[PDB]
Amino acid sequence: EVQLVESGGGLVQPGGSLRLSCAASGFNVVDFSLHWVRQAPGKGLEWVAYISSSSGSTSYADSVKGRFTISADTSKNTAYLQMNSLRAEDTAVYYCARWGYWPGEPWWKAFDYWGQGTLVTVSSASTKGPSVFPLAPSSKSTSGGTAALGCLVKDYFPEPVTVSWNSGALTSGVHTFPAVLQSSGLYSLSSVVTVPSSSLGTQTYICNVNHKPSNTKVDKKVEPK
Amino acid sequence: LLARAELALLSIVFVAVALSNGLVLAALARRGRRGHWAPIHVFIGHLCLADLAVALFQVLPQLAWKATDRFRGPDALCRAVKYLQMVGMYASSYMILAMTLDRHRAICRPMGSGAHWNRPVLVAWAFSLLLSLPQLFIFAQRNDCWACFAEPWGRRTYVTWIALMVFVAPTLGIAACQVLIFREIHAARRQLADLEDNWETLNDNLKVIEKADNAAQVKDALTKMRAAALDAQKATPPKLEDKSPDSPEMKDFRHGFDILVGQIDDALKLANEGKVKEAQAAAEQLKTTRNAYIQKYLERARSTLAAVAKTVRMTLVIVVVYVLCWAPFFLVQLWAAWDPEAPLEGAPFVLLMLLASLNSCTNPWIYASFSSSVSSELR
Amino acid sequence: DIQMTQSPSSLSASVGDRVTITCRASQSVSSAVAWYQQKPGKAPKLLIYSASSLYSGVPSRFSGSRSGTDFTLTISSLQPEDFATYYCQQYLYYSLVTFGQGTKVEIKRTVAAPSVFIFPPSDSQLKSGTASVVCLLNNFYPREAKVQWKVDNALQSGNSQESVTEQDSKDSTYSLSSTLTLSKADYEKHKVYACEVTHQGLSSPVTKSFNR
Ligand SMILES: Cc1ccccc1C(=O)Nc1ccc(C(=O)N2CCC[C@H](O)c3cc(Cl)ccc32)c(C)c1
Repeated sequence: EVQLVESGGGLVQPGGSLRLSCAASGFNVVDFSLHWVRQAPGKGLEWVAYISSSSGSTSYADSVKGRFTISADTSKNTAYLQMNSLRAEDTAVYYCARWGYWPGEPWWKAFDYWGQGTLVTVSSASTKGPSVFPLAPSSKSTSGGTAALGCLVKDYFPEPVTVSWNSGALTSGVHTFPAVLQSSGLYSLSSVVTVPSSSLGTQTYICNVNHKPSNTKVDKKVEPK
Repeated sequence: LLARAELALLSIVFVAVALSNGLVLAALARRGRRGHWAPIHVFIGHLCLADLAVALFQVLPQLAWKATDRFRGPDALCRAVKYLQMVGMYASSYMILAMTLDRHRAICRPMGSGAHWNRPVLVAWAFSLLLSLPQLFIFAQRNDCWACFAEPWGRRTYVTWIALMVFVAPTLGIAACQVLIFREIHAARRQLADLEDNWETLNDNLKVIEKADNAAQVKDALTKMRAAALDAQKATPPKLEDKSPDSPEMKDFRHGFDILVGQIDDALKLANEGKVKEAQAAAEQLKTTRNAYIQKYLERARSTLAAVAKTVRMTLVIVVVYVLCWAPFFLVQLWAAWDPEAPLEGAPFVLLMLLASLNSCTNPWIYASFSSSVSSELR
Repeated sequence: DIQMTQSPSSLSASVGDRVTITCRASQSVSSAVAWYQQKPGKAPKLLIYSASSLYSGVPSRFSGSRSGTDFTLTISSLQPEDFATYYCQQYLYYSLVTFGQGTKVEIKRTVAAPSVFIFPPSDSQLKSGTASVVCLLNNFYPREAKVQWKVDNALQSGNSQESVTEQDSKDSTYSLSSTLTLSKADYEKHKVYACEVTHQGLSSPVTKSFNR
């Protein structure tokens, strides 16, 4: 019944402009104040801005004061946030929360209905396909147990990337670590798999990496050492 | 002729008690005829009655040809007199317990009754009458008129039981009720202290807003005021007053604070926009509204707690005087009864008797000094 | 500005264990504190909408309490779904909203002594003009798995990037991987490489070596 949906997020460059929008269904924006709260990747929540269409009052955080502009439209029942002079630190997931007016309980229920949040990334880099580098196992993993194998993917700007083993057949002890941004502005991660050490050639494993933003699909095969 | 002292003393003390009690009762009747009858008055009056009974049954008979002697009458009169004395003792002990229980009820669990009686006092009188029945069996016209009891320790079970039921248990119950009552009163005191502190911080921050000259200080003071107002609005009245949901509070207290916080929010909006002068004007309007709304409620709340504390202090004084006056008597009687070393006796029981009667003649003065209306009536 | 600080950075707990999270405010906010629960890849969820008042749709499992300026969220019985981050918000006014640092609740387990593996750079990286020696520590529950690189038996810091995968629910363990990026010229000038792990699970620090 009550729902908030955000849109307009995407990838931009420092100093650019963006226009986030939040549409509310199930209630009236006039009867509730709409707040924009951003969360940096891996960090805590941070209130950003707020608007109240009943009186036209708006407020912003000090860290973003003078750059963002928050407005509302009652006819369409949607709040908007125009972001200008962006920077690297502005990358985050922006949620829109609803907060009732003072008299009574609607005020004590703080941010009782959020939205799914929209991702915004600020970076001067551009789309680039991911390279692949196999990580050949030890010369002879004779130690009692299982050996390790994997691959490295590097130099891709848009975060999403899919890694599969044997076309999804291999799923025992698969670990794909979170992507970490490098000093060059491009992401990079590694995928690893623990496999029986009894035989490697008889059960050859391959890694397939697909990247929708650049439409880059590549498959590689590892070899013993 | 040591009786020169003894009888004489009895006489004067008798007079005292009688007079005082009479006077107090008269005052009550006047205050019951002029239209200012009170729920506590009944208790006090009945307590006075008990005192009178004590006198009429204990120091007047003892103010005879040394009571225990010939020339009294048949065994029936002696048994009746002793029963009257014991019921008087029980009533004196238990009326204070009834008063303390009433105070506990009025301070902890606020809730028919006539104009000269009620449930607790009637219960106390009935218990006093029914628990003193044994005095008829033990006492008779044995012959002076003394009582002979069971040779196998008739004393360690009668005198000890009397002390346990008259002094030990009622006094322990009164002490427990008093400590609970004082816990409750101390609770209703820190809450009013919190409300007073919220009022003080609100006033101080309003003065700061008036004196301020920049948006930052005005906004900080407004935030402090808003937090203080929110804290104050969540201050339910103590159990010593009316029920929390009612026209006085739901309609004027909570609504008053809601309008208060609305004005604070409007001032904060003006300050955030950057118009400090509008914020100061809104703060002045806030002063006007708060003075109009909450000052009278706070003043009234500061007064009822005072009356409750005064009546509780009166009850505590009554209890303390009663214990100080009656403890030696029961202590000596129990010492004589339970102990095998009883024989030693210098006839100090007369002093204990007079000390016990001191409480009966002192209670009315205690009540008079703790009630302005009654003191004015005694004029 | 009103600042809210949560003492517990991350609490480890097992199913059925009562847990508590504490927060402190710079000023006195009149019970205007809310408690939210966020799970990975999801928006927060209002658990407690005042100092103590529970929100609709939330089990009585959670509770809140206030003491002057201290605020505490207590969970009596911890369930598998309970594991998630928790945030404390102070909402005294529209323009004075301020969240806490965040407390992460995760499953408990015994130490596991992770197995350390080392992957030397592939020859393709050398052909392309780069080197990336990787170290892998998998299947250890407790965190604080300090890893130190050594190039030619010399500590190297400031160029190693480490990523730790989320604690999987099938085994309740972690898997950390650290890559020491190096230039080709900076790579060939050195002969040996090694990694050292000082994790609690291991009785003594472990070291893996690689010869070029
Ligand atoms: C005359 C007077 C004036 C002011 C205050 C007190 C008195 C006074 O004497 N009361 C009194 C004394 C003795 C008696 C009395 O027979 N037993 C019988 C058992 C023996 C023992 O003796 C006793 C101890 C206790 Cl604890 C209670 C009652 C009594 C009675 C029934 C009343």
